[PDB]
Amino acid sequence: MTSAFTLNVRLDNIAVITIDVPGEKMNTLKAEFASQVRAIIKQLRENKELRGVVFVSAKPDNFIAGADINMIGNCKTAQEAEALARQGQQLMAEIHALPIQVIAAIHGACLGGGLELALACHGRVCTDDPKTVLGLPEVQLGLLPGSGGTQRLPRLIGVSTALEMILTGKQLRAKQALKLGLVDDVVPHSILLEAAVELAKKERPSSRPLPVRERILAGPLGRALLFKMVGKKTEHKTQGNYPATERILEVVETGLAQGTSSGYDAEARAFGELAMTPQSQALRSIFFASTDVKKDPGSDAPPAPLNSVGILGGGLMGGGIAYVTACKAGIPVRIKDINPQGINHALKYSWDQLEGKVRRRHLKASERDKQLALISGTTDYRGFAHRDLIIEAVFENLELKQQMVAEVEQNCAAHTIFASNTSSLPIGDIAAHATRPEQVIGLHFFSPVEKMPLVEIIPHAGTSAQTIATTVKLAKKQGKTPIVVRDKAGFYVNRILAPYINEAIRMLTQGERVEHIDAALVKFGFPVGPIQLLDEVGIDTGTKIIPVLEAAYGERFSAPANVVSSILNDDRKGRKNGRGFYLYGQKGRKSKKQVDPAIYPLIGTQGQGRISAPQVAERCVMLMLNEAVRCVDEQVIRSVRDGDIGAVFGIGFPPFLGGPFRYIDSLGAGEVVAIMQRLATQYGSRFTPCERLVEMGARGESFWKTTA
Repeated sequence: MTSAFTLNVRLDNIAVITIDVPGEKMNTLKAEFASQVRAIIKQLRENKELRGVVFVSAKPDNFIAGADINMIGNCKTAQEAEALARQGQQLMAEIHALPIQVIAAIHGACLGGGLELALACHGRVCTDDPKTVLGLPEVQLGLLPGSGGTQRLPRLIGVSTALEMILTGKQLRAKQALKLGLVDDVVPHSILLEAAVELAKKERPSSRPLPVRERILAGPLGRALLFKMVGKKTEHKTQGNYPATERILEVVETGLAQGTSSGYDAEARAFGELAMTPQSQALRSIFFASTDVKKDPGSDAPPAPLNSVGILGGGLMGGGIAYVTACKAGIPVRIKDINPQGINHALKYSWDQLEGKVRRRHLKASERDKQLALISGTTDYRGFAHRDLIIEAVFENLELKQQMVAEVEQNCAAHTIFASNTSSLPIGDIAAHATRPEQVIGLHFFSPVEKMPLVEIIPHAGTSAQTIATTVKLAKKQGKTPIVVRDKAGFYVNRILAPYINEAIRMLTQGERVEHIDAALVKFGFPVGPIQLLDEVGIDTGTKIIPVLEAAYGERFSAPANVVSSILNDDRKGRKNGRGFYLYGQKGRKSKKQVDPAIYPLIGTQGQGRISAPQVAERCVMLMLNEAVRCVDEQVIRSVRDGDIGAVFGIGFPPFLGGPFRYIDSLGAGEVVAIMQRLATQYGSRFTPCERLVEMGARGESFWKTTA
């Protein structure tokens, strides 16, 4: 077969290394390819007439996608993972040690070890295509750049700037990469190799200058003061829950302060030990699960046409649906709302979202105006007879929704899908009177629609397999991570979140402050405390599903007696209207979030606060974990893969734990049964271990079969 790295030497005394991996659509840079590069480098120093070498992708979508993460998953111990890093560090050193000039012609994604390969080169030229992105995202997997990225990057673009790329793993477009010095020049794709061979002719590359902000911190005092500043800023964000953050600041520091060989030793040591940490094994479990979600078509049936969609109901919710289907899926969308202000809000919604991109980022306002041509709003019935799918986002009333179904069935074509955004109404009842109920399905979004990547797809008993496959294809085009959940009350996300929210409110009635509860679960790993979470979504919004959950399952979803009615009777609906819990009237830009002291008189407070922060998070998490196991036992979710994905992306479950089921397997089934059996003794039967979990605890069952 044709090798992954093909070399042909031009007659102008430069060589071109073509990187075409026939296995996958992306150059995954497998560790097995080390001998393929080592056989080529010897042929480069075969003749001294050569003047340069060029790495080109020869693939349309990416340059090098990054190191194959299956290599790490098969490492049995940290010493094997340390060897993979050293073997990678050994190859990048020999490419950099060539007497001729090595230059990378980048087009498409250049991430992970792909950027470490470009950093090992002497010059770089990338394409201005929006697909061309540069970054080191090894830390989203609980690792760090293991092929010299922590050492070559600070030496090139700037130490403080390199920390931002390594700590966050963010991608850089060609514009930002040229200014920071990561790429020497950007060039249209038509003359990329032609521009790359020119840079190879030149004897020396530019002796790059350092930015003034980096020269300001130059010196022993400034370098030690930067790491202490960054160490405190990342400790606030990660809450100390990510070991890669602490090892990155270490490896980057010692490499600058010690010998070149030592920094590479510190890097490979940190890479191998991080590969064995449970945090990285959990973060890589999300990477595998997210990849499996994109591959999963939801159904084996071919998807229906998807050339035009319409949405029923305007407002901020409808505008968010219209935004993601036109600005991400590229499908023209039309909005129907009998209230004109709902149309104005939905249209002014997408305008505000793109004007932010016009402000100091993607810009191209001509494309912004060209993007808004796909959205349209009306209060009449014109422009809907040929819509391929309808997303209903109207008031949560059963009679109103099945009335919208009849409108779609007579005013649209015979094949159009009716996708309901319902959260408390079953899909089967919406399609009860539908002439074609096989085309009625649930498509649950979470507000804000742009910030929430997870969506729930709820087919009812009579939903056709073709309808399921078409709705998930639309969700992926809209940049959403979908899970297909059964038609039961609460679905999965909001169901496992209600006792989590109820217990945080319960401790508010028992004397615990708002700051102590939210800071406890933020320390546990959640991005935002439960009290602040109920406020960002809205008080009535996050609590309206409680009655339906109590009527279908029992008293475990029961909230404190009258505190939910007492807060909504005081016009406190959260950050929407700026009343309740945390007060939002502050004027400070970075003003510390302060709670409204009047929320405690409204709530029936009885106590003085005698519960530590780990107990606070334990009481909230154990009630969520119990609901998660009940969903996978009742087949509400299709598998634990969807359950972990649904919680990490839906309710912000801490990613370093890998999801609720990875967390239970981390602690052990029988171990969490004893924990909840103890909480049930001193708090109430709502903490009773669920019926499925005691079976797993009595045996040696785990949620994910291959154990570790």
